[PDB]
Amino acid sequence: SLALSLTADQMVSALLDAEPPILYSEYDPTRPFSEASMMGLLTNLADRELVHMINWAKRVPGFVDLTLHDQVHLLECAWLEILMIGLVWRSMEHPGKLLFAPNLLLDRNQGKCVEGMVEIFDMLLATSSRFRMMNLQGEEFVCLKSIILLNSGVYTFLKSLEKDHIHRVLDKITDTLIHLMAKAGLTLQQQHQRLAQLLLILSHIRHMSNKGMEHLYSMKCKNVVPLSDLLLEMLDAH
Amino acid sequence: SLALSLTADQMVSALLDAEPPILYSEYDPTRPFSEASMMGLLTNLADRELVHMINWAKRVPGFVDLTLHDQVHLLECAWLEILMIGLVWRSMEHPGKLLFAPNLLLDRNQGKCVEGMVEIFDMLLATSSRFRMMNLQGEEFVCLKSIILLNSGVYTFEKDHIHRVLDKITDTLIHLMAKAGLTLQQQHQRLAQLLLILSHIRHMSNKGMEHLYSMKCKNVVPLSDLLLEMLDAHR
Amino acid sequence: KILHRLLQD
Amino acid sequence: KILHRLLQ
Ligand SMILES: C[C@]12CCc3c(ccc4cc(O)ccc34)[C@@H]1CC[C@@]2(C)O
Ligand SMILES: C[C@]12CCc3c(ccc4cc(O)ccc34)[C@@H]1CC[C@@]2(C)O
Repeated sequence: SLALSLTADQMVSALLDAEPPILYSEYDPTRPFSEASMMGLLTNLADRELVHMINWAKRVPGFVDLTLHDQVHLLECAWLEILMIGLVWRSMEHPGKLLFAPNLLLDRNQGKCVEGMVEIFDMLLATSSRFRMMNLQGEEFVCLKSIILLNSGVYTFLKSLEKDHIHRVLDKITDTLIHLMAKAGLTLQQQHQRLAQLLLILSHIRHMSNKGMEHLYSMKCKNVVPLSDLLLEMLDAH
Repeated sequence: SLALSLTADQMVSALLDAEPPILYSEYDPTRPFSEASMMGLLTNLADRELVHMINWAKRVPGFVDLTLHDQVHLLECAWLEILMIGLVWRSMEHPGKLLFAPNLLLDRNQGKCVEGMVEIFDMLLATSSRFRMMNLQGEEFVCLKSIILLNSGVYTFEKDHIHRVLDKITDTLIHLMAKAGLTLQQQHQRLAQLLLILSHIRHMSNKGMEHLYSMKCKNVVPLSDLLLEMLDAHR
Repeated sequence: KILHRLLQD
Repeated sequence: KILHRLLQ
């Protein structure tokens, strides 16, 4: 596979080029929020972003080397984590706010519109502030987002656990993160310390995803919003 | 402080010395399991282990520096992850089985004794297999368990001190790998491999918490006051 | 399965 | 909470 042959510079370039666009909400900015309409806006946005995510994933070096069945599992596992890390990245320069879309920038008080959502907002905001205090770089962000894609469902390939290829690609992204930090002038010690700091945030992103999934399921089970067939299938996977 | 002046060797010694005891189950092996008896044994074990967990936490360098309230929050967040990493470690050399206690070693299929439990067993077993694959060392394990305690709840809060201590544990892990003869590239790769497993442990804890809450509601068995409070902290 | 279809197209 | 007392 050419992915394992890529240099670190080439891996980063590949990742950066695969980046999906920043989509807009269909928020009608002169009409009032309800729990239902806010949930509608957020899930409508997620649905459109999902199409772009699928096409992004195909461009993550080594992903199309995987079987189609494995590709499905990884995306089913990680989709909300991936949406969330994107959100937290977008929201970095907006302290106290979540930039779901350029035309949908919400504070925690607006989060209270939807029952159970403010707790999730608070976790996202805390992650964004952590990214901000760490001065997360875009090149680091794309590595982290790819790690989530490859890692989150890699230990549920069962009923004995099976995938060396995925792990080799993950190892390559580790090499790339270290390369990035070395090139940025971090000392050898700072390199391993920052590597751990960034990977530990992925534990928090998993937590948020788990909580968000239970939240979304709750909204669907209360008939608050109709979810797209895609979103229903992605949600059903959990 | 004091944890911040510890050497890597001293950090390892400290964490090894702080290890809690391996408890036994009250399991009577002459009687077949029921859903009720199985959950009973498992939750009784968890309750007893929790008491020793508190003692261990107090011995994790840096933990005692935090306010009582911060200590409470970290343990409330991390307790099931901590029990689970313990279980996965104990079960390493028992492929296909989960060594809850030396006298309670359960096969995958015994997970089906309890509604919804086999899926959680499958995740725990997969984690144990991964540890086995990686030849996880005892010294690495105690570092990882301490990282879980300090990291899991740190973002739902003091914080700078926790991050300084976390950095020292990372330093410790790298030190162990260097001592083991790993190249720089191998050290970084292995550090990442280990830390990514913590994402799966978090996932398992969240699923486990949902399962335990459902078993509480079904009222299969009664949970202890402590367990009930530790469970209620997540909702 | 929609995901399956999108991954092929 | 019981955890509170145990820590003490
Ligand atoms: C799932 C979620 C609504 C939508 C949503 C969430 C989180 C991050 C998102 C990031 C995006 O780029 C788009 C949508 C996101 C919410 C978590 C909980 C719930 C149901 O409100
Ligand atoms: C929470 C749990 C029952 C008990 C349990 C679990 C997992 C790991 C444990 C490790 C221990 O050292 C002691 C108990 C454990 C189970 C997860 C789900 C449930 C309710 O069966």
